[PDB]
Amino acid sequence: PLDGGRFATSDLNDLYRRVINRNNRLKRLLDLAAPDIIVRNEKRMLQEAVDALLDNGRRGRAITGSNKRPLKSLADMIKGKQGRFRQNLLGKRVDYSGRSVITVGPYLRLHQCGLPKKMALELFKPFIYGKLELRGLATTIKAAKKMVEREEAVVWDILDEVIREHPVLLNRAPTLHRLGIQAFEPVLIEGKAIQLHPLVCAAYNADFDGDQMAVHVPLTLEAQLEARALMMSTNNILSPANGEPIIVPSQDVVLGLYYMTRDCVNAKGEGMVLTGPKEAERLYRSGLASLHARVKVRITEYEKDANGELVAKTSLKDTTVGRAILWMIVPKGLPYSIVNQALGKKAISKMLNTCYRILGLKPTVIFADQIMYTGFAYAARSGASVGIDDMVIPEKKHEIISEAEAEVAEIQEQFQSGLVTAGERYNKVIDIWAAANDRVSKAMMDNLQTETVIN
Amino acid sequence: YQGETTQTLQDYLMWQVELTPFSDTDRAIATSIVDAVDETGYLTVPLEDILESIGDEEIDIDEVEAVLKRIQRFDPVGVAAKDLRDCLLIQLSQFDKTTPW
Amino acid sequence: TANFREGLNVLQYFISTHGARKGLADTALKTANSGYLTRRLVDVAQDLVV
Amino acid sequence: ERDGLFCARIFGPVKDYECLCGKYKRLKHRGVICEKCGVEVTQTKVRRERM
Amino acid sequence: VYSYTEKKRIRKDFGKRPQVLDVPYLLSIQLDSFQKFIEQDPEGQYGLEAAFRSVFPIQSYSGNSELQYVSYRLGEPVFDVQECQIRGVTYSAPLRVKLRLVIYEREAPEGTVKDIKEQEVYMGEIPLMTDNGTFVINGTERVIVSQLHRSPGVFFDSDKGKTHSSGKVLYNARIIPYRGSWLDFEFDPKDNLFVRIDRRRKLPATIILRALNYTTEQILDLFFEKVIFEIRDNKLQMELVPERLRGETASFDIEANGKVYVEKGRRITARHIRQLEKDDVKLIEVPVEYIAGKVVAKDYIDESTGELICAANMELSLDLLAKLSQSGHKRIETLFTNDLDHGPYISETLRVDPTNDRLSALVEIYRMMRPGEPPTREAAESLFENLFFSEDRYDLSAVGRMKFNRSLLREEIEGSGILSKDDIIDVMKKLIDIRNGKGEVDDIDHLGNRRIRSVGEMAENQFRVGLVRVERAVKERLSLGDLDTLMPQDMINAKPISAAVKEFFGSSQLSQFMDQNNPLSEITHKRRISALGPGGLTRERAGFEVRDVHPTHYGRVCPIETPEGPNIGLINSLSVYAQTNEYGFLETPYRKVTDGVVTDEIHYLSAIEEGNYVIAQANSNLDEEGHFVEDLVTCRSKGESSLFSRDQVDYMDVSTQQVVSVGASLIPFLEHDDANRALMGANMQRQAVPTLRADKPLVGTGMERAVAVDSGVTAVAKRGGVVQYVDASRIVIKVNEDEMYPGEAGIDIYNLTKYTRSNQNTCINQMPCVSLGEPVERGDVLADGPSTDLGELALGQNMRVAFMPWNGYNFEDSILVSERVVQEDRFTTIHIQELACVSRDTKLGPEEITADIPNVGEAALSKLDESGIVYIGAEVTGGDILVGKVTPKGETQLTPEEKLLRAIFGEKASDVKDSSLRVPNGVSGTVIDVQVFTRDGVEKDKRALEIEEMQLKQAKKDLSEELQILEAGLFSRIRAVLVAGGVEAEKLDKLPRDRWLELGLTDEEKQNQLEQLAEQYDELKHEFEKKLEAKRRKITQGDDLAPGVLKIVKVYLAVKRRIQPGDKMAGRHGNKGVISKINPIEDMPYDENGTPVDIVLNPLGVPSRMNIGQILETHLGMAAKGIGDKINAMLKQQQEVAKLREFIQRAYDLGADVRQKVDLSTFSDEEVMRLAENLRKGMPIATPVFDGAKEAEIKELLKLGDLPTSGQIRLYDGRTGEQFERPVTVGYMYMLKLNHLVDDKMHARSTGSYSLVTQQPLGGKAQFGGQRFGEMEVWALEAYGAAYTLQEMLTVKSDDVNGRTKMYKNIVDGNHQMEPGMPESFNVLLKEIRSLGINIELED
DNA sequence: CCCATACTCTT
DNA sequence: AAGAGTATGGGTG
Ligand SMILES: [Mg+2]
Ligand SMILES: [Zn+2]
Repeated sequence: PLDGGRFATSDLNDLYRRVINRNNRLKRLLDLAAPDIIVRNEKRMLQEAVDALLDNGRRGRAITGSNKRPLKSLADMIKGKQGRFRQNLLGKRVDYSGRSVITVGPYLRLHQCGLPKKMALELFKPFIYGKLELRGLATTIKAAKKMVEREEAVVWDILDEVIREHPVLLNRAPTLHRLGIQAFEPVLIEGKAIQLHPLVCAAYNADFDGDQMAVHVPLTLEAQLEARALMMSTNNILSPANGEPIIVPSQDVVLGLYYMTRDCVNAKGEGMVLTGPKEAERLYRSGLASLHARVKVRITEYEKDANGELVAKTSLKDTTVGRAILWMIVPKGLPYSIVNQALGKKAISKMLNTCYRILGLKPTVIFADQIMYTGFAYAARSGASVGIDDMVIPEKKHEIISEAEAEVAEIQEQFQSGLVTAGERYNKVIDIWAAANDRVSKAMMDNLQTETVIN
Repeated sequence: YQGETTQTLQDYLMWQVELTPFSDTDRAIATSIVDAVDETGYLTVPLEDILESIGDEEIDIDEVEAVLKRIQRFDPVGVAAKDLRDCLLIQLSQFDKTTPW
Repeated sequence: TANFREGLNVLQYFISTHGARKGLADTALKTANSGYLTRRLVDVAQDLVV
Repeated sequence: ERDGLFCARIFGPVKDYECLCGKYKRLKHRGVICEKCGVEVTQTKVRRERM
Repeated sequence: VYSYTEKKRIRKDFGKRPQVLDVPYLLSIQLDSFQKFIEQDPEGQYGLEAAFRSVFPIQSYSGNSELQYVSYRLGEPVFDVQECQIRGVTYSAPLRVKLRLVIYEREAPEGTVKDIKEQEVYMGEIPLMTDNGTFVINGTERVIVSQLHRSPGVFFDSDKGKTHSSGKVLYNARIIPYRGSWLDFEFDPKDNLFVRIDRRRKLPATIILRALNYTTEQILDLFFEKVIFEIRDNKLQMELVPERLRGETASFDIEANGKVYVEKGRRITARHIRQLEKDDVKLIEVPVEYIAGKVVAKDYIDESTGELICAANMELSLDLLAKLSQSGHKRIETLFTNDLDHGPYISETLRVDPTNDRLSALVEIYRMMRPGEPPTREAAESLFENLFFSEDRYDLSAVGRMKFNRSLLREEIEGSGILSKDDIIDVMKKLIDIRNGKGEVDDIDHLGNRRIRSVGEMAENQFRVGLVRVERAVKERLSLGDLDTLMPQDMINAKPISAAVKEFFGSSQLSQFMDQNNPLSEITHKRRISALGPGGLTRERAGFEVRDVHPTHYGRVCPIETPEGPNIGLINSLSVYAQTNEYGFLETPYRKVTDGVVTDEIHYLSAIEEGNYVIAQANSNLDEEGHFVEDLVTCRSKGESSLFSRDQVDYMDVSTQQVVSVGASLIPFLEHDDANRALMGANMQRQAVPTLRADKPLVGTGMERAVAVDSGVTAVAKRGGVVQYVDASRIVIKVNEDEMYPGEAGIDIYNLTKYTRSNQNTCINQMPCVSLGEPVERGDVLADGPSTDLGELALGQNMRVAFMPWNGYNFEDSILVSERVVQEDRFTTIHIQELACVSRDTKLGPEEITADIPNVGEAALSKLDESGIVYIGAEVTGGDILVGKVTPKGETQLTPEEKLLRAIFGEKASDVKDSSLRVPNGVSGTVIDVQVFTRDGVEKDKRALEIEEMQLKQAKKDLSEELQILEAGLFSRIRAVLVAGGVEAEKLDKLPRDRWLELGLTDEEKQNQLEQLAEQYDELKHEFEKKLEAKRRKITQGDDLAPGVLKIVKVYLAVKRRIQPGDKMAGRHGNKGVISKINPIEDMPYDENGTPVDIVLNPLGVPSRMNIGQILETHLGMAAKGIGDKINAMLKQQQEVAKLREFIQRAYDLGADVRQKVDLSTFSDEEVMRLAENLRKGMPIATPVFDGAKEAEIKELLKLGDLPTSGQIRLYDGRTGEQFERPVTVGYMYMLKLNHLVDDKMHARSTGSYSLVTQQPLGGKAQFGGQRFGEMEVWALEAYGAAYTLQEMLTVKSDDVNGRTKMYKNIVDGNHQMEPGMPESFNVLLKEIRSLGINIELED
């Protein structure tokens, strides 16, 4: 039905009408005993019409419409990427779903997500209706419906009560593996964007420059328990492809942890003996000691026994202030040597894997959250920036280029003398340029990686 | 091509009937009553027709009256009224006594 | 022979555009074949259960 | 239209429990075949499953 | 010397290379093409004249009468562009064509002129192009994109041995006309030539040769060389050419003159050939075995027997030699073929060819073209004749003919549009030569083989397509004899032509809605080149090669700006200086170098011409007199670059921006950015949304003014003069005396565009930038459009930015934004939405637009006027009524209950029902405009009359403004005449001006002059009255609505969007991100003076992306802001003008040999103060894309402003006051707000409506639909093992009709349990399969 | 691009 | 008389 009373037509109805017209004409002609030269043509046209109705285009030409588009037949309804199987039976659109743009939540825990309350009000509407009717605020369904439509002050308390422990499913397309859908506990937030934990983005292959995500709500008890026990992000710590951790820190966290665990030759507060990590933190926050100063700290560490009991040992360690500060985050059962170095991405991943293999699942989750928090805090505190003067050019670059150009010129003159072939000259020039590039790279990297300090 | 489903008055009334604590007999009576409602909101048959359409002799007319009274308070108020006077009185019964006239 | 700090001239930038566009086109195209491969792999092992 | 691609006598009523001419209209006449138009008095969703 | 607009704020330029060629008008490609289509051509090569001359004269079958075309003409449009946009109609002109019907008698020499009748007829409407290169179709601006296609002609190619498994290449040739059928020749692994027509069944190559009336002997003579053997009574004595034996080996003893030059088993070398040529060795004795396999050329017969000894193209034998030896024959003709060269291909094609005549070849061609029908001689002959030799079905156009002749080394450029025997023979010979090993194949991606087709050519093609159908209809109708009274008007119908023109201009693939985000979007859209469209390629079948950057793209196609995705490499942008030939090939300008001196001569070269010269780069140093400083300059010669001497250079580039497009030329420090990020930045730059207040970049390239002016979004002075009147909506300029035409009032009026909706639902608003009484010149900017600031493009805002991590809030391209940015509305945008209400006519009665709706309360009708339409300026939200409408529902039967209802509640309630227009849920705004369209013949309501009165007032105002000047001049003349004779002095001015007319002078010429003045005054008044009446008639004209439509009401709502988390921001270097948090002012990092930053960006995103231009831009913006701060501090404490101009002169003089020269000694004190006032928020700077500023100059400018050279300062934490441990890069960057707003993205659904057939939720936010759970999500759930979640997703959430209701009831009851059933789509599938005649059923 | 089937040259 | 090779048509993306 279209505006103005016009009803138009459909392809299937058109094909049926053509078949019916041909059949009626053939019946009338056979009843009157028409000459065979006409009835044979009518029978051929009826056969063509039936063929078009069943599978249009398979036999010779295809019957088209006004816009020269072939009509869709029953086979077109059944098969193809737009057919029943692939569009309506293997996948479908569902209720209780939404989508929006994603931002970063740096404060969240690993099992939590940030959901706008405008989305949550629509998503959990029948739950809110039931809860309103349960505690006497509404006596009928229409009263609760009107109360929710007005968005009164008590419906927000009801919504906060109904979503307290009820996981939701977050999904980002394309879903390449089963880690593309994960379950989270919602936290109601203001705004219109979904907040995502930084440590799950690698599993989603997501970044915060325009990506959108979809959200689904489990309804039955079985679905909620499956979401909690099978699909929660706190259960998806290891990779099903190779068994390695997938919640490893990256970028800012790595930069902060690396910055706080480096040492400097002559830093403020160097050479003092401390009673423990807390004294180191007090000295750093008071401005009395540097993060990179090399000191001696009393450290107590625990190791699991043969039967699995933690036995403690205390000793003086030569370390830095930042390593002692970071040691307060490590759980009991790990050696102190796991932090007494400059920690890069691989070191942090190995530390997380060691924690998971030795202690289990829950300490690993707590450790990962603490690592992310500390990395963000100290990356912010460092003040790391990028400037044009950071890209230092080696001073020998022009000399190397001039030497390569001189070699190219001399070999070109040698070729012009007729001593070598064209391909040999081409290969020699390429080799000369490759050697010059390697020399320039080595000089630049040798200049960049070291600095001079006063003892 | 395909269109979309539309909600009519009877669809809304049956949606409200679904979420109302009726019994099976009351639910069947409500189904018949909603079936007997036109697009202006008035009842088109006497309650005798509904009682006969229920199909059992264990049900009296006062149960049908009670179910009809419960239905008449659905949204919109005054729906399934017997006549104009009934609709006006049902609409008035939802007003507070502080109304001047 | 130049880096991004000192800047390129017209000819060097025009030369680099070839590789840039080739890489972008390959990235834009290969996903369609990757999807077909994973569809076939899912089709062949759909019903294998422990 | 009668005997057409949307005929109510073949495929079913276009309204719930109402025949085409309009003699039988309510649930008390369910399962009745009208002698004037030939339309059964039943649900209009049977037009999804009658060939 | 600077213009008035530019002298208000001069941008400092760091360019160092002088410009010898101005940037051309950026929309020439559209305007020139349409002008060529529309203009009058004395010849018949372009436009409508060419199409008319290609169809007319039309002659009947008998020839007793005919139609001829004389000339055409275009009438004036009924409405203007603005009027068409308001009324929603098409801006077009009528076509008036003069035809002449001539009648011929019978039984007379030649054709007697019995009667000639000439008539001018109407051929329909032709849309016109505006001044900005657009078309207004149905009240909307549209753009037609140019097409890049393959040029007509002949092309030689070869598959690279991929088809065959032996690694052998197969050469082929293809002939493609502009209009006709393709003709393909190809080789096979058996070295047999074959021919294809219209990509159909393969045929032997000799079928076409025989169809051209050729015999085997003639074909052999054409494609081979003759060898003559003479029987000199002794073993076939032979005359030998030495060159014949090259590369072969002697099979016998070759001796001559008693000397054996070559022995048996010895191959023939070059020395032997030279010796034979020196000795002129002709006579050679050969054995009989030497003729054991030679091919005979012609047919031989025996005189005695009279039979045929042998047929042509046959191998010989000893018995045949014996037969011819005894038959008295002394001359034998053979063919010269071998293996290395001159390979036999035509002979083998003849051998495989079954035909041996001329009539059967036509039969076979007819059978190949049309199978399943008996062959007819006449039918086959006509088919072959019309296939390639008919001017009515085959056309090899002028460009096609030129390419065809050039590809065969011809000399004539012009020729005929049809093929000939010579053309096909030459193509065959060229392909054979390619196969032998001499010559090369063509490069399809070379820009000398690809052609540009613009809107005018496509319009001409469509017009001819309509015209041929019209001609066919006329020829059909002209057979009947009624010529004594027939007229050309009755003979033709103008419907097919108008239909074709409308279809092309409205529904073509290359006709699109104009991109109207900003001026740069429109400029980019109008300069777009597409390889798709009718006659182009498809994205599904393109290939890698066609998507690559070709060396010939240099200066013609931008190698950077292209979409990323499926269409990569298929959509291109024109370069800045690129043009087209007369044939449609892209060309670029170069400077000619004469005797080592670079001159100012400019030559435009195409891709073919460019490859034959050595061309130097624009980055080459020159002396004062124009000499290369060095002696080894870098140049490109033949698709490759290397060093050349100073005297080997022929041409030089004209500019350093000759390679990039307009969008890429607007990126500063482009040479420091990677190409991928440059592409991303160019793509994102043209989707920025204009803000409330424009802000110039403060770090630019120098191309902002050209983009701002050439886009047409601003108001530009047509003539110079003085600003007589200025206002927020109109500007009146008093034109200079010497720029005025005789007899006119010298004023120009500009009405500005105020708060108008664009195609992307944004705001179009113009604001004046001139003051009362100031001088203007032709070309100056009078008013700024959207995203324009004092005549410069202004797409974003200047932001104070720092590069540091901040507690994880800029993790993975997140952006932290200060609250001060939000409080100042620096990224707030205006969005305008349109709603429509249509009142139609029904059978029960017409619908009525009224304010009296019976079933709604008084409060809900409070915002409607007396006509039932909302007021201007009302604040509305979802559910409010905009237009009140009722629909009839009356019936002729009144039941007692209906009578009671009518008696108690009135008759109006029982007759009509509400059908009003309401605000959609989730929409809010302010009513800013209402339009009413009424069908001609229907009475107008109060609102329409008010609108028409408002429209009439403005025209009255303009006409009065002109009349005042004219009548003041006339009355000044009257007073001057009165003074000279009979002067009354003060008494004259005591009386009003009209009383001056009621005076008389002496009987001399004074009275005659007074009468003349009075007559002129009366004529002027009459003329202006006529003008006003015509304007009123145009305003009050009725509307032409769709059938059954009574009235239409359109309402416009305006809303303001603020910045919030989830909005997308970007720079110009490909650095995009999403806002994550709005931070309070005291939490931001700040410097020693307590000044916070606006934005915090992550430094981790710079090194891996290699877009270093943003860091340099930040440093330069810091320096510019420092200069501005110096100027502002100098202005705050009132100081002398001398100190200000001294400091500003120091600022402008900075640099290392810059071409710009600014002298403030020619500025007045007022001009200096105005310039200083415009510079107090930062000095704008320009850096061209390859001639920009160096780091040393940036450090010098930082020093001038008393700023650190490193570009880094110390910051303090807002929350604690503690200093950060390392210096931080802090500066200014130009940021843009993109059109991906989170308000348009967020969507959620609990339940809603479903499809009627599948019973599944709909899709889309507009339909309140749900999200799709596809196959991959199902796979993920299966891999988890969550069976209940999958089943719940599959049944009770999508299409289990009873399950949905039961689940909803259970959830409301607090019982979380489902009762799954059968999906309805499976039942639909079962019914569909049963409808195919297959019995499928469920069992048990 | 890759595979299945009908038609043609060869041992 | 079989058997290997080539051309054509169907399906997928
Ligand atoms: Mg992204
Ligand atoms: Zn009936």
